[PDB]
Amino acid sequence: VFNATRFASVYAWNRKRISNCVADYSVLYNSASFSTFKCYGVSPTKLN
Amino acid sequence: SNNLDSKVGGNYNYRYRLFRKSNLKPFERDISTEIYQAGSTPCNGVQG
Repeated sequence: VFNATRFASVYAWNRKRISNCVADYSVLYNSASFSTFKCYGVSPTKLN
Repeated sequence: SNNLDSKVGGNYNYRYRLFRKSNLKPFERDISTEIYQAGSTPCNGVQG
């Protein structure tokens, strides 16, 4: 998602509804593929 | 006691533990001030 080639414009900012699957945010947090990562109200470990 | 204990803007003689990493057992007094860590960011014994 954040590594995708192109994004929608800000005024046009796109919201993709995703549901019914499994995802691991602890690897994405430890992947070091991001410049800035911050959570509000839910820790990245609690997400899994 | 609001007519008594309440002092100006605040009373600092009464303090409480707002956050804790685990649950405190009954009839136990824990004065540990150790910084509470909500997320995965290491606290290193300081706020952040």
